[PDB]
Amino acid sequence: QDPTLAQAVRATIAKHREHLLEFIRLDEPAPLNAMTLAQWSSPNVLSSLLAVYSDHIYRNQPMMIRENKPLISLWAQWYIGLMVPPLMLALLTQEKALDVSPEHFHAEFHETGRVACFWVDVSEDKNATPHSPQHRMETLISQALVPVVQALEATGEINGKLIWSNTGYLINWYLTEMKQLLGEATVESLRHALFFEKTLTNGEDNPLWRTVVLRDGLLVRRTCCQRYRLPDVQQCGDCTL
Ligand code: FES
Repeated sequence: QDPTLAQAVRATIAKHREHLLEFIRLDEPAPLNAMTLAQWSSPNVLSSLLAVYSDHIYRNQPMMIRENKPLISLWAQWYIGLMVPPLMLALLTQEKALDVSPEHFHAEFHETGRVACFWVDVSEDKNATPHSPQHRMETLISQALVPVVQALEATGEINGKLIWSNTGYLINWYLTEMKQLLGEATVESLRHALFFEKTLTNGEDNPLWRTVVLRDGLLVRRTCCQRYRLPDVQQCGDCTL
């Protein structure tokens, strides 16, 4: 008997990046409290999640004026930082394409208000299985990540560009970390397409354009995630500063 897409993806990650399985569940039932983008993006629900995360980050600074912009940036770094790595691995090293529509992703949120684990109902994206690596990453961008940035941009407390900036850095970080796995051809192709092309293959704007730039012949982030502005949160080791 042949594996399901869920068992296939799960095997591929156990093979190459076993640690990523801590934050993703494939074709397992989601807990009651878990929510899809549609659910947690509701202004009342999302404002409650961010309130909890605010109290946590400022738990030792109840007098300090709070900066919602670096706060949401960090909340989103959690969300996108936990969701994307296993999806880059699945989409870039699987014959069949996993469907990444946000409605298949039930997010279980940590007690601190940030996301903790993603519970996925796995189905094939038969439209995107014939797609190359570039068009599979464009699909991740268009279907999985744009809705998320738009949900947070709707709070009126952060501009999308900062989130895209941190996402571009993240994606580039894992391409380099996965470079022996993916090969020089696919790495160079994706870097150019994702970071040095103003437009997507479908004409629309590429929101990852110039989120990483060339300085001394190596790819570094162009924009700071601003997490240093939060109390008891450390400046990133590869900050623009
Ligand atoms: S890049 Fe994170 S603090 Fe600057």
